[PDB]
Amino acid sequence: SGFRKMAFPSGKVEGCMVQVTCGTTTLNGLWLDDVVYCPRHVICTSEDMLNPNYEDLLIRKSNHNFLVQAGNVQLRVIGHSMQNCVLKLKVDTANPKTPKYKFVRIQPGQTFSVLACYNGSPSGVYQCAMRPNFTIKGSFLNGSCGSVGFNIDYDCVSFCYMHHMELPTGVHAGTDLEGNFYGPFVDRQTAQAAGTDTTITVNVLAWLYAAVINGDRWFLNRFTTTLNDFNLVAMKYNYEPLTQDHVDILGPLSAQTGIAVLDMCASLKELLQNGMNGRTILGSALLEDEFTPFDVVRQCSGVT
Amino acid sequence: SGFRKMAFPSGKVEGCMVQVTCGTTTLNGLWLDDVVYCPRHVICTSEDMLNPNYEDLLIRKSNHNFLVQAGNVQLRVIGHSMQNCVLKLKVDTANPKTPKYKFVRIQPGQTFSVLACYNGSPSGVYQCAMRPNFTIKGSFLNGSCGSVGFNIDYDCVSFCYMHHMELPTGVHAGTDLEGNFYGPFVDRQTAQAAGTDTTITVNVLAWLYAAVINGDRWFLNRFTTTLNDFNLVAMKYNYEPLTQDHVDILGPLSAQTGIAVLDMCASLKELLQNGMNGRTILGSALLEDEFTPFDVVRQCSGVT
Ligand SMILES: Cc1ccncc1-n1ccn(-c2cccc(Cl)c2)c1=O
Ligand SMILES: Cc1ccncc1-n1ccn(-c2cccc(Cl)c2)c1=O
Repeated sequence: SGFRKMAFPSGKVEGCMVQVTCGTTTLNGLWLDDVVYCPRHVICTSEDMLNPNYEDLLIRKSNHNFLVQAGNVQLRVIGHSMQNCVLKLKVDTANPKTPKYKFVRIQPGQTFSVLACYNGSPSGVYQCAMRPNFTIKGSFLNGSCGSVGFNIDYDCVSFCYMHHMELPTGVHAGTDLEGNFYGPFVDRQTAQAAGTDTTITVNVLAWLYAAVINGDRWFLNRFTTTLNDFNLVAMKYNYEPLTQDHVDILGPLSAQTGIAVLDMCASLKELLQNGMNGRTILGSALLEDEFTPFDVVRQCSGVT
Repeated sequence: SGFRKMAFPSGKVEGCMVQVTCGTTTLNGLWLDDVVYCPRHVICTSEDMLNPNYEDLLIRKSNHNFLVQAGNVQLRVIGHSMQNCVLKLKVDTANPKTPKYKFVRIQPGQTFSVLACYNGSPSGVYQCAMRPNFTIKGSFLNGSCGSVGFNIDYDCVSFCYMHHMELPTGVHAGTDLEGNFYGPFVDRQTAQAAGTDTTITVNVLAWLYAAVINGDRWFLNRFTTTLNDFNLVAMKYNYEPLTQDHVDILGPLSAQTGIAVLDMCASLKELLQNGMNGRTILGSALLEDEFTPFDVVRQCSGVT
């Protein structure tokens, strides 16, 4: 019993972190096999931050200008290339600690763990969701660029995020491991609209099922609703519209608890319309949307 | 910017986790040097759970009855001893992945990371506080016993907790690494009073400083208070009395923000008396007490 915002064990990712320095900028890199991946803005100086011409900036750099250090040992760079917003530095040594891994592009509403790093050294690990507007609400300071987000399925690490930027609003933006930004963002020091965010409805319902499993049940009521009626409420409260695909993904939780998905939607409708009345659910005084239905099943069943 | 409930990177601890089986019970062990530490209740069966005679139960076991497996490899047990509520199994091989470590007894109100494990395999990592009543509100299922809590200072892991029990109330209890329970608990399947808990005042103040540093400032007011006046409010709201020692530990945060500790106490007094009025602080709709002043400084300065 108990339900916590749990991150994946970070060990397999810690063994991939390196420091990358180019000129006067230092950030983190991810060393997998004989390639080090890092944000391309490592080649920038302050003057070329408002609108860097990355192609021109990279043309002034040679393999020997990319200083890559894995703890105390220096890696020899034998190639460099830019793919979208990431640099790929080919090194002469494959990382002996490379885990089984994949590069994935996650969907908005999905969750992942972040290993925050500075100077190639791990600082901490936390779980978060990719917002529907493709930003993340992380904890990142200057020097954290190149820190990565990931999920782990048994012995395989699926890398889904690399940190690049803090928007002027204090929220974070980054790319997949092929250097493609999530959302409309560009790697420039400019104000950029993130767009309307919404609450991840399917996740809030999953967390309400986690609450019932762990004994917080005060929010269960005598009511039911329909997808149409619930979606009118979701529209009013800036929640993502619930679809049959979301209802289907909540199937295992509905089967485990015996609470029909539309019945849980009626409880969520009442909490949206009436608030929590000074009460808490799983130690939270707001409706939590950073646990997917898969997260709830995993945590409630002890998957390792 | 951004503030998250961050856990320490778990890698150094993952390399110490082993599975321990005795008879029909399997739980986790911590392999440091040539010793494996695990909860002594691994030697129990269901019949002897209400009140086990651990001395008698252990007398029926020999070194060869303790099956210790580190991933796929079996460790040879050459000795066994019970120290308080923990068993120490001496093995013939020192763990090659033993980090620099210490065993510490943490104080109530201090925080630590937990690496939840099942069958010797890491499942997830989360940060929590040792409650003032010496319980933890964790996320643990059957099989998680032997999972440990720790802090990391550079390359040294300070192990402070080993999980033993879930009380009938769903909260958790465990020991230091010498097998001494935190709190009044005993390792028996019996209802046990945990005692009145309180909110960790110094931590809530630290988190309010973290909020101001990250831009959430709506709760700052034109008022001040005294330790005496604030403590009358803390008494009414079941908060720990604030002392000069707590004020002194908040010194760095008060210096960084320019907000006098008693001025922040006046903001906390107003939030206690008036509530949040439907607003949030660092994404929370309640007053958070799981960040120590040290945690706030570390996260706000990027310590690795
Ligand atoms: C200062 C900071 C804090 C947290 N995460 C990231 C940062 N951070 C460090 C550099 N950049 C940056 C901003 C815009 C464009 C480009 Cl190419 C880089 C940034 O946002
Ligand atoms: C079932 C469970 C779930 C989460 N954490 C722990 C457990 N859990 C597994 C065994 N015990 C136990 C209870 C009382 C006394 C003793 Cl010696 C052992 C327990 O509490």
